[PDB]
Amino acid sequence: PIHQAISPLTLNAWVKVVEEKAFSPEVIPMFSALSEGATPQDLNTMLNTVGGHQAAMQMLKETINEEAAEWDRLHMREPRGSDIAGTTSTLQEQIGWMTHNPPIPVGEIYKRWIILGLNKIVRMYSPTSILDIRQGPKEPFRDYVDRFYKTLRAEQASQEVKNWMTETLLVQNANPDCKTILKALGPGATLEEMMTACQGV
Amino acid sequence: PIHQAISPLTLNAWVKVVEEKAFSPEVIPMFSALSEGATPQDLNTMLNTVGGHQAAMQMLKETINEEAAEWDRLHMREPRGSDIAGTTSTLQEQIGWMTHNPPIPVGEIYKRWIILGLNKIVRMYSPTSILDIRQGPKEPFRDYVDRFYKTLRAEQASQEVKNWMTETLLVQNANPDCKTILKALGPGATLEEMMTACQGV
Amino acid sequence: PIHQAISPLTLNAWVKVVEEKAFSPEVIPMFSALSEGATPQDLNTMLNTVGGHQAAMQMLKETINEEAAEWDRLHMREPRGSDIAGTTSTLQEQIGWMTHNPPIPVGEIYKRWIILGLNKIVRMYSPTSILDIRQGPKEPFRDYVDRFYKTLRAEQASQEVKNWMTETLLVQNANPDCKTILKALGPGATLEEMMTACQGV
Amino acid sequence: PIHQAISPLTLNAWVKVVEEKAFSPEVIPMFSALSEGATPQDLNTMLNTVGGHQAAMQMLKETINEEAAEWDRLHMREPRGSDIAGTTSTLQEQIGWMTHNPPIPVGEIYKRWIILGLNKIVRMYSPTSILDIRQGPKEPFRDYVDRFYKTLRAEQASQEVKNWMTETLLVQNANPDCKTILKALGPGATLEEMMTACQGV
Amino acid sequence: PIHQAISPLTLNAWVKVVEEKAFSPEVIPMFSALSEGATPQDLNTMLNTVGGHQAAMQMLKETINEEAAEWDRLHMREPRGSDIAGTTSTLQEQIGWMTHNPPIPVGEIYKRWIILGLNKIVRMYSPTSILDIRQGPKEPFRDYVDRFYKTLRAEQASQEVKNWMTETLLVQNANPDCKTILKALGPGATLEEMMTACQGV
Amino acid sequence: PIHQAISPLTLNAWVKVVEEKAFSPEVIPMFSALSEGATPQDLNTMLNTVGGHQAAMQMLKETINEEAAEWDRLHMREPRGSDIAGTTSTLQEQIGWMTHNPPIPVGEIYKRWIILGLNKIVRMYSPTSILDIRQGPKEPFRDYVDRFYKTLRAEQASQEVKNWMTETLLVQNANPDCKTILKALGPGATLEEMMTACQGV
Repeated sequence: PIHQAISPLTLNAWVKVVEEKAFSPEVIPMFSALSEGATPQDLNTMLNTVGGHQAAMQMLKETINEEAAEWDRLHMREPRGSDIAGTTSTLQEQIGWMTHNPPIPVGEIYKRWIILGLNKIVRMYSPTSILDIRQGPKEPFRDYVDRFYKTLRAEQASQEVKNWMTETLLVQNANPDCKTILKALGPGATLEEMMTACQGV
Repeated sequence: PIHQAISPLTLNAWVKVVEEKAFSPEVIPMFSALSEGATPQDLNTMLNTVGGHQAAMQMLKETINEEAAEWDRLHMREPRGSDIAGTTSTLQEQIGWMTHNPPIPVGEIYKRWIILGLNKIVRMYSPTSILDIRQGPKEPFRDYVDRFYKTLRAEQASQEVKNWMTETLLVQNANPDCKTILKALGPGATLEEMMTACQGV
Repeated sequence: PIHQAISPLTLNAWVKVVEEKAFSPEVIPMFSALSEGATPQDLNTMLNTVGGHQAAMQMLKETINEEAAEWDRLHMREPRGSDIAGTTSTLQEQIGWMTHNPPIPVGEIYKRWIILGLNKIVRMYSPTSILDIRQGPKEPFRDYVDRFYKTLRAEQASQEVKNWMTETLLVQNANPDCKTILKALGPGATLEEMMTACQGV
Repeated sequence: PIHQAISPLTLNAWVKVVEEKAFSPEVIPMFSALSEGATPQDLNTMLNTVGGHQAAMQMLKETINEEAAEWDRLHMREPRGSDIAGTTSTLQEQIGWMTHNPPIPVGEIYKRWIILGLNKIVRMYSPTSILDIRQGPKEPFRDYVDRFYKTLRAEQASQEVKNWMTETLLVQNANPDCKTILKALGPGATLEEMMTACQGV
Repeated sequence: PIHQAISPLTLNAWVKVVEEKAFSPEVIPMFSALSEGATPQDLNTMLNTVGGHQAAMQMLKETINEEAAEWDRLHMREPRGSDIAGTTSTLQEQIGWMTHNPPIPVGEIYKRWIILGLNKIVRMYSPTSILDIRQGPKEPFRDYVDRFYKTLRAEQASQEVKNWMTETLLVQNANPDCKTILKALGPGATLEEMMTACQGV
Repeated sequence: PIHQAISPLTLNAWVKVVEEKAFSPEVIPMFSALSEGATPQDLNTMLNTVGGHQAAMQMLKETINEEAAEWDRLHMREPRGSDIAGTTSTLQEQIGWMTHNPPIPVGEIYKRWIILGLNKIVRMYSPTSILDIRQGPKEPFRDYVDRFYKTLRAEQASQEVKNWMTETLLVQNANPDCKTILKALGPGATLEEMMTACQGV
């Protein structure tokens, strides 16, 4: 990235993460950490290298096409949608644009589109919905909380709904004894206080 | 590549990929990502190192000979076919040509020929044809789509035929229940909509 | 860190340590050794990458919110709490602040907050309390001391209480024979003297 | 090589290749790719490090002696055979010669001699001769071609004989059905055409 | 060390050595080879990272306290004991002292103290004393010598006592036949002569 | 070496080779390839790190003492034996001597002494003598030659004796059939000719 060719120690890491972690919600920060300040011709190389999950990678290409069309409708030379995707642009043109004054972050825009696509694909790949997660009969409370939040991390929503869900839904799905202990704890109890009060059981 | 010798951490990676991934359609982007801005005398070293699959590597040499003959018929000194292949050229001559003003991308041309050869060899190595891929009796729809597109990726064709194949052939090979659900969904349904509507079954 | 992107050889190491060592008390120095002189936008990348233990990572985010609120109440432009956390700041603004004269160590402050959060989370994750650790019937004294101190390392307290605990509590929980040998050794005996006197048994 | 000492990441790779791949015909390009622009005092270090196969490495030393004697008979100071082999020369003398104007490629000459020796040793290590390779009763044609060419790669001969062997001998050793299909295909059929016509069986 | 942060490829190596080799007498040279010209704030990071063996690492801290107290009693600004240990000093102060003219080797002093502590801890961790090592009934003489010297390496003593022990004690503990052969060899026999004379048995 | 500290990627390689390869005759070139242009204070670090084989490493120290005494008897300031060994010299003095004009290769001398010691130790560690190596009843001739030369490599002797041994002793120990075939081949037969004539059996 920003010129020098992308090192094989990065492509192998990206391929290995996608192969092993599947599309768990932690793939998105890994993608944004591996490719920093990269031209679109590097994200394309980073995306085509993924061996399996071609059906879920075409869906990411559909999303790229939609965003490119929206930018093209909205709008050196003018950067159009097919130029942001890096499929109708030369390496010299992109590097000159990224080093121009003022610079146009074509790579940054493509990275943002990929992040949107990855958010949507991971959202679909979530196994089950939050309302289906229920506390087990004999299960440590730390395990239950660390499963509930892992499920909630995949879904994305506005802070008002999520804040309501974390505060109230969590205490609703507990077993009778844990529900009584949470109720006895009372309102305004932070997560640490809830877990440390109910850690004995 | 562009002068410095190619690092062993790249030859080992290229050999290991070809040995393990065989000629799955993801080998082509890996080849184009490992060797960037490389002289033809580096692609030759990257090709001879492949241990097995010598029959499919001679076919890549036949394709190189055909393309070299076509360029020689079409046409410092003049770059002929035997000079593009790097077998009748000196390292000093190639480096001088690649640093000359204007530069002649002899390495780029050889890389393009190898990409054409790799496309043809992978096309032959595809196990079965698209029309043979049929949905199973009890099989998740995501699995079926991610097998159908993996098979379709190997074949290369014009966008008009492929667009027709992806839109219509996919809905033709489904089982009666999935075919009914797809038909009830109606025209203009994108891939994400099809999969999310039929994900319940 | 301090500009250049964080190498993947560091993110993989941090993820692997947290995955394997869990939250044993040695994670805190590992975290402070991996990220030196790093902008807050690097600690965020280092924290989001952790796959599991999301419940214990949200608690670290609650602690970050509390510390950010306290700083905001206490107080280029003024660095507020949401700016220290790196969620409402640009990379250019942070780098300029960290290279400004005089420099404001926003990254250092965030690192200190994370260290406080990590201390609290590890303190909670300690399996059992010191008073529950008792010497076994037939157990080497070195093993007993190296289990007692490992348990005591997780708990953090003022030096006066800890000095009292190490000097007196250690000799209180021994078996009758080891208690007699420690008493025969007498006051002012350092740890090495205690272990080398009682190493025979 | 060209001054800096040879990195251990190269000696380990060379030792591991020779240990694992034995003397398969792909060792020669690996040797020519690992040591580029290297002084003779580096090839000697790269040759002595090989643990096993000392009998086949002495034969490479016999070949070096023969070539050195021929050069000595044929012919700063004059580079003689014992000087090309690097056993009677100082590092300063070799580096000065390799940086002199005009430079004498003593390292290149030694590398060429080693390549000749390696060609001869691999030729001897070939398991069986081409005429012994016969198509099996029930064997895929791709497997047969990829075994026939692997055997033919070890033997080295003039292009006229090899071209005759590849065109005619290949179609002679086939089974009756494959021989009939090849004959029905007719003259001028390239390797790809032969394999794709007979791939069905 | 001497400014740049310590690479993770060194902390992992140090942790892995201490975890695997335990406190065998070869840990001391490994510690002195990993950290060269390092500030005290790097040795502290290298010491806290050790996961297990906390009891034997507190003893190393007791030794550090003793040496720091002795230096403080013995004695920019004056470097006191709590300043040598790096717990009451800033990174800027230490770097300035280590780059000052004349430079004060605070890091070197801390390294020497750690070496003294490591010598003492390894001395305690030695399994058995030299006088307990006896030659077996049917045991190769090379094995016996290579066990005797490994035990003697852990103990540290003045050269006069050790020279007496190596010359005389070694020949005292042999079996009757080996004792007769050693006696027949006579005085002034070096170790190589003893082993090569008695290697037949 | 020549100033910068020795990388841990070299110490680990040296320790791993000595641990695995034991003292096979290929350890000597590995030692001379790992440490090039190194000060004596680096060879000492490279020697002390070896975990096992302390008996055979003390013998290398005895040899160092003998060579140091001989140099001291034979003879900035004068480099004496205890100064060549690096045990009574400062790093500044050695670096200044190695960068002085004219430079004194104290490191080179120590390296040569270690090579002499390693030759002697490997010579002792050879399992059996050449005269004990006999051809088996049913054994491939290549295997026999590659065992005979491996044994002969450990022993070091003048070229006149070794040339006599390779030419005549090799043909003396063969079985009757191979002895007849070698005799029928006649005088002046090189190793390759002998092996290729007798390779059929």
